[PDB]
Amino acid sequence: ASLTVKAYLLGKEDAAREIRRFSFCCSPEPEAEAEAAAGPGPCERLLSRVAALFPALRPGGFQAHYRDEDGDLVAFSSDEELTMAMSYVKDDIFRIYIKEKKEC
Amino acid sequence: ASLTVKAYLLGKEDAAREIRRFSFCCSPEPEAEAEAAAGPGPCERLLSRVAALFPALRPGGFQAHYRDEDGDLVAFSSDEELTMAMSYVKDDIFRIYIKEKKEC
Amino acid sequence: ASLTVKAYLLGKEDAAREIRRFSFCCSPEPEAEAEAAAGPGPCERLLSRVAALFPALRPGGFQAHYRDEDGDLVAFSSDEELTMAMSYVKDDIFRIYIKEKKEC
Amino acid sequence: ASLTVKAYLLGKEDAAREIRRFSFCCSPEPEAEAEAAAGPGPCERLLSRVAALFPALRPGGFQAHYRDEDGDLVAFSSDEELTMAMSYVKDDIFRIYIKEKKEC
Amino acid sequence: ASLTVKAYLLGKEDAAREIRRFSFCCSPEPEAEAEAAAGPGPCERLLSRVAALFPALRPGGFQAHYRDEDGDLVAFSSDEELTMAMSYVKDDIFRIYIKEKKEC
Amino acid sequence: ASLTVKAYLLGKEDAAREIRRFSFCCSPEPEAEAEAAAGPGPCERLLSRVAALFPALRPGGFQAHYRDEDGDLVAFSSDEELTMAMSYVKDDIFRIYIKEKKEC
Amino acid sequence: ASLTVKAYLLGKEDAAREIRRFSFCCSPEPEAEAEAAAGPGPCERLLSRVAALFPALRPGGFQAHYRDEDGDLVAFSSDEELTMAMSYVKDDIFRIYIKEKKEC
Amino acid sequence: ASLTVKAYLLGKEDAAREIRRFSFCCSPEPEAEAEAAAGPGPCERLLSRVAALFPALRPGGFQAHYRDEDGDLVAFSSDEELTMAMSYVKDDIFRIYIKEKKEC
Repeated sequence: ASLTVKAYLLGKEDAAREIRRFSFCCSPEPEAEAEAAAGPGPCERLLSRVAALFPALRPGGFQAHYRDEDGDLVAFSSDEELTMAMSYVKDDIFRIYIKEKKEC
Repeated sequence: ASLTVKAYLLGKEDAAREIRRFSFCCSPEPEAEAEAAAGPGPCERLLSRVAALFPALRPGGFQAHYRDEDGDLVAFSSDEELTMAMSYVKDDIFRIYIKEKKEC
Repeated sequence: ASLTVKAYLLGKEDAAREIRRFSFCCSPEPEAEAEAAAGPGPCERLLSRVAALFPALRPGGFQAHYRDEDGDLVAFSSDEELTMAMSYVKDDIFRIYIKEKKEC
Repeated sequence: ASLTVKAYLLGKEDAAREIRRFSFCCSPEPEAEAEAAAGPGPCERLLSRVAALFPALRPGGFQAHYRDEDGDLVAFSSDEELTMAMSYVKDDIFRIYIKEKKEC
Repeated sequence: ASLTVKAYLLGKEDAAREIRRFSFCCSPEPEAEAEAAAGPGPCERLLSRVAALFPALRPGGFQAHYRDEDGDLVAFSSDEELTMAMSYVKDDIFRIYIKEKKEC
Repeated sequence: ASLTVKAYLLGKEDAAREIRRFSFCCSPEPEAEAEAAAGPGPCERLLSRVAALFPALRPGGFQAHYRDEDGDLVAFSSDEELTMAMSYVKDDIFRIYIKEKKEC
Repeated sequence: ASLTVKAYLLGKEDAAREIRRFSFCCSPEPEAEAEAAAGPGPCERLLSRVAALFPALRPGGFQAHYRDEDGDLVAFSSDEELTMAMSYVKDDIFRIYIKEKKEC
Repeated sequence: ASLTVKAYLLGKEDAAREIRRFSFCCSPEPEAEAEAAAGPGPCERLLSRVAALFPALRPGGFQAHYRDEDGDLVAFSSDEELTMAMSYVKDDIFRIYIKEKKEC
């Protein structure tokens, strides 16, 4: 399941500041034997890869979102919630919206 | 009865600060034999799950609401009152409005 | 006679602080034999149920009101006066206005 | 694989200020023995050549982009991302869009 | 079940031309023995009474409506559909909207 | 599965001429023994009921539609296609759009 | 591979006259043993299903198209050409455009 | 060298009547040993494949063209002239223009 993720980085008034467009492999998985318990999570591997590409942000300091049917930026941080996020993929493009974690 | 709950977290002037959108299983219930008296309540399981998702709040310190026909944020804390709250579900989306418990 | 009571709790400048919206069963009554003299009163059962729902008030320390045709908050504490209060029900919603009993 | 790169240098309101049009040799490679580990990268050789031609910019201080199917200026800085950039070549012209790195 | 019917007679651009406000006795019924099969229908008695009051219309030549939650003038002509019309009564006022049957 | 069908009857420029709003029982079914092969179809029972309510149309001479995500009036006449029509129900309201079968 | 086909039927000035929206199973295939040579073709099964749904056309008398990147209605009739047609699927919707075979 | 050929079939006033868009393998060639003298020619294989796809024409009765820099439909029938035709390929699309051979 080759899945393209188009990571929007949002700015001041929720206008996009930098777009990245990488590829992601959620349903694919490594070798079918346990070298660990079971890897990282599918949302933990996503946020580890969004943090690796953008130079403008550091890992652990950003909140990834998506747009639902109402147009609202629904956040996601879990991997049982990333599966609800990915039911909104249009063609193969999973558009996420990155916002940084400021003061309050 | 798969039931989607869209938890709005309200801010200063009752504007939404963070939206979460999980799923909830009120009318479904576990195995039909008593390992306890009867579980937690259907409102106790709801507020235990709203507190588990949001990192910005801690359990026991938030008041969940809903909008009635007048547009007012009617609160609910009981499970005989959650059944009156859930007669306002539109499609399958049960929109609740979370407010934190401050000083006075 | 299923009758919905929307209990407004008034605040500083008679602005509503918490709304509750329960259901009430005035004209319905229990089994048609005397286990007591005749229960509590229909206003005594109302004020016992308004005190049970709100955590912010304690029983015996609040004055329930209603709005008449002039817009004035007419109080009621009797059960021969609750019958005059309930001649202002609009659809099935009996809006009462709760005020607490302070110093003077 | 002779590949023409048409380097647009963008200005104030993303209008082109200077166009350069050089040639690039991504899939071609030098002698088939290791005088080093493996050269520079195919994106490192591209940005070293865009910086060599334009007198108006200095190396390390510009962000190269491309247009995707949505019309958005998707940036690229990696060489596993330059391979996704180059799947948008039209005839043999790989149009990149240069933007300088200002204050914030 | 005393039920007030406020019959709006609509005009050119669906503006009310004459309002009548009578009373109606749907759930009440005559003597509990069959002098006929079972009377007229509860919608047949309604349209026979709307035609009796208005001098501007003649029976069989008008279409009675109601407003649903969307604001649309939903028509009704059956008595299994009048029961769905009467689930929109607000206090005890059942507002119907009369339109005459013209050419096409 | 109580399911409300709001039958729009379209006019000249696809503007609604008469709206009907009945109820429909697709997934419910009669007694669990065969008095026939298996009844009519779930789309055959729907179009038999839309034709029964509207006086302005006669059975066999109308095409029922629905709106998909693109806003287009997708027609349906089969009962393996009515199941795809009914995946667009919003709350419990299944809005169909009736058009009559004219010359060409 | 569940694949939705949205069959536009074109009219006089290539404006759509009737839209159908069925589902298609190209890459899925029946039991893995030969009851025949190898079924019909994947384009022969498509045109047999488009002809089965539309009442306005008869099989063998219509030309199915698709839109390429230029906006042109490229026809297809082969099954080595249907595989080039299906590289333009957007989400899972394979929009074909039906035109009938008239005089000349 | 995968090469896409978009075969326009021209009509009365040189307006396109049917477009076909197949793929062609000019510079690729079969096994590197002589089962014949040397196959057909690269223009003979092209015109044998254009005649195989279009049902509206028969082989030997059509003239394939291309557009040069002046906008003129330059014909080609040789395979030392097809190599001059294919120096006008834009991305990988080799647009030819088919005209049938009528009376005079």
